[PDB]
Amino acid sequence: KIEEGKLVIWINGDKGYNGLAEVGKKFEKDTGIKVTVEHPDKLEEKFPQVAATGDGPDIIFWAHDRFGGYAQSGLLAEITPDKAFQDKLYPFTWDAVRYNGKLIAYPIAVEALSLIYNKDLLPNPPKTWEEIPALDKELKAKGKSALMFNLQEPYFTWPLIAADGGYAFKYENGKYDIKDVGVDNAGAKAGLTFLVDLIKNKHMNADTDYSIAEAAFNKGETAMTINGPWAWSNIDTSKVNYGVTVLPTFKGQPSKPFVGVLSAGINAASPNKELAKEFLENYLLTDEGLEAVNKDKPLGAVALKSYEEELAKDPRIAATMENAQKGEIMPNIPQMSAFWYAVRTAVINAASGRQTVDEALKDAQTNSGSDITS
Amino acid sequence: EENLYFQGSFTDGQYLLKPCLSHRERDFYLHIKDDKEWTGTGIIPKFYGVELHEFGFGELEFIRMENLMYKYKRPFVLDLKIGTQTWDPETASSKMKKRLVVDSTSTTTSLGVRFSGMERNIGEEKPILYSRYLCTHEVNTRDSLKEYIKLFFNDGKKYRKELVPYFISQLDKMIEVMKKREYKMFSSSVLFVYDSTTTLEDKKYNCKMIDFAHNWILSEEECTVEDGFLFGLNNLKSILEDIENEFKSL
Repeated sequence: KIEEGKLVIWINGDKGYNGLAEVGKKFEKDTGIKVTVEHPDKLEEKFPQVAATGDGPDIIFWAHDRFGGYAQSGLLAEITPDKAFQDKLYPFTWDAVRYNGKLIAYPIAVEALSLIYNKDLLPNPPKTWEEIPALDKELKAKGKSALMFNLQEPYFTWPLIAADGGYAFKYENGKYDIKDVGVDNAGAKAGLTFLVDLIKNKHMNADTDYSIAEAAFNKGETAMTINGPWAWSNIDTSKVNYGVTVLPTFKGQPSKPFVGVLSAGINAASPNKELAKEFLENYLLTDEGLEAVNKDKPLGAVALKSYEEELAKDPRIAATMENAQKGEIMPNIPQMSAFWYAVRTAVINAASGRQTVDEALKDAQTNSGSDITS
Repeated sequence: EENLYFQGSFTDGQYLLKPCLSHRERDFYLHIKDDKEWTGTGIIPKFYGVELHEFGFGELEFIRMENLMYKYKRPFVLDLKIGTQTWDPETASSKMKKRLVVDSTSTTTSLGVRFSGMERNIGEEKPILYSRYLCTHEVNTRDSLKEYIKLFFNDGKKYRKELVPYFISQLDKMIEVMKKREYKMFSSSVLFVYDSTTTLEDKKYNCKMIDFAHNWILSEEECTVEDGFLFGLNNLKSILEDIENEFKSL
């Protein structure tokens, strides 16, 4: 029961929703079409529930991984940007919004982990993971640590695990092969082994989580952390002199973070699809549209080339895009939930010492292929 | 039922997370969690509790169970489905015809036990898997079932005849509990496992009743149809006794 002749947009409360509303007011001034931006609690849960009825927002904003499940249930309309429009956004961002061969959302922002370092403690941060043990030794003697980051969540630990050849599902032929999982190959074992040795050798603590690591870095206790652009404003409040840079290499190969793409999908039940396309292509995805949003709450890096080129004068943004391009788009397929469970479990079990790396990743291989259709 | 026991299950070190397809299995483990005849006798896997887990479509219910093959290097696995029928009062009429066929063409009707799948890890090769579908043509007599059970005890080099007494002792314990006729169990199994690297110093073998998705708690609910469970256990024991005698010449 979506009302015709208006646009209702759903976006999360930590985004620049007042900025997006200003873009909505500009749209209303030109078209006479009222745009209402809302930020309800747990909208990512509400949307699939409410959209199944055939009601809810015309446009929904969320990370692209979640939109695959939405498109599986047929809740998202196929978008129709012409060739000219597609050329305005970075090619890899379009790969992130493709599901069953069709485009199902407009890319808005690009997020990826980077190495965040304290310039005062470490003006020349390490280029390799291999030099961190020696660096920690030096820093401990001065009363600090080298590196603290969230070890509890595989999103944060995966970039090292994937570096020397680990992967989630083989991508080729425009398709993910869910029977070909790369969590238990030589590369994944090498990466996880290095991570566990860091703990064995007292350079990291197995129990370090998001909150502990963030507090420590922002208080000047540790020289480095690994985090995304969402974390920068807390560091800004802390008065630590920090930089953001390329992740360290492992065995001469780049760390490979998963790339998240904030995307705007169109409700398949919306009777305002043409209105939504005009809004998204010609109002939001312009320098002026993204600026309005960015001014309210920063987007980090963006998919729109023209505006990204302005933002990338900030080296933290340049770093984010660099790491993103060395990483991999996060797969959007249902089986990713099994993969995430698998890697989470394996890292905790290996890091705790109750399983060896080989034992833990053997179970990860099995778990990744578990038949999650209940 | 159609629902293979390990399908959708997760491994977490010494635990498995087993998805709840209905409440019957969960309710059974909760019902016996304080009963010594079940929990102190080593005849079912240890139960640790119910847990909710999100897998990208909403929270699913799982029960946390003992992983019977924890740290097994070369696993050997045999699943035998127990009972004289594998349907119950809740079985869909659309699925009834097939159950009736398979129950009679397999050894289910005649023995109350049938072959349900096997895995053998026979050195450094990929595992050899033996499908449940063998039961309706290749393992459809007492003699062939006995031969396939002997193959389970064949580690690739020798028959592990020293393990057979353990399996008989386990069946005896199951018989003693099931004599009380407090439950009806349809399509449940006895799982046989060992690690071929097992030694006297590191014992790695197990025999457990599993898969209680069609268990009826007779004190709480009526079920008039017979399961033939005790009949199945007795026939399985008889086969193991025959194997023990046949292995004496080794």
